[PDB]
Amino acid sequence: KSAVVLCMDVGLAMSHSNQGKESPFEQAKKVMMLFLQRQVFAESKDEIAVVLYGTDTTDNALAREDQYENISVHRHLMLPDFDLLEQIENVVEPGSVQADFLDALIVSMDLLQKETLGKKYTRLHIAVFSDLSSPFSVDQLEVIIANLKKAEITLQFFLPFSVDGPGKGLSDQQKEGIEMVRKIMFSLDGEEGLSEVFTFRDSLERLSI
Amino acid sequence: ERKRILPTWMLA
Repeated sequence: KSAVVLCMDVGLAMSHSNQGKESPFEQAKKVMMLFLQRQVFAESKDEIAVVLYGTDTTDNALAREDQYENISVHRHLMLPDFDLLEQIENVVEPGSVQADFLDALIVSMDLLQKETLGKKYTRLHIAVFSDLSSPFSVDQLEVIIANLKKAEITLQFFLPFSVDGPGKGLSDQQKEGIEMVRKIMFSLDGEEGLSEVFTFRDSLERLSI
Repeated sequence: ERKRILPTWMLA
């Protein structure tokens, strides 16, 4: 069994619908639902948590005055079920704020650290879905990376656009986020780590690998 | 830069 956190950006920018028929929020929710359905129908023993960032309310163990705001643990590290499918389909809505993705990463890491205690997993995994529109702080990022390595956590980033035809009108903040993702993945896995950065279009199959 | 406070286990 593996332990997976789906770390999903639900911030306001994700709701903007200007590519195809679905906004990035709708696309990411669909992938999440299809993945969870696959896991349920297959009777997989993997445990799957869901952390949302950009939520209007805050609900996580690290939250305090000005810390880890607008990040919510929607599902703890457990086998998935149909209640979760129903819960995600009808509850998970776009947020009206933005949040710091490295705060969300830390919340996800803390969730794994606590809830895998004393148990054996084949891998620990965090999959981030985001358009990288939100600002973030790099404070103590070197410690985040050190702890990702120590815990042997694998990281995947999924974006609603390619980062390799016409340019796609990415903001400076999105370009900064892309570069930071590249810095993190290179820090974890060198050149091979940069290959762990994917599109929403490819995300469902890359999760199942 | 905005300072964050990491959980104690990360600072071990």
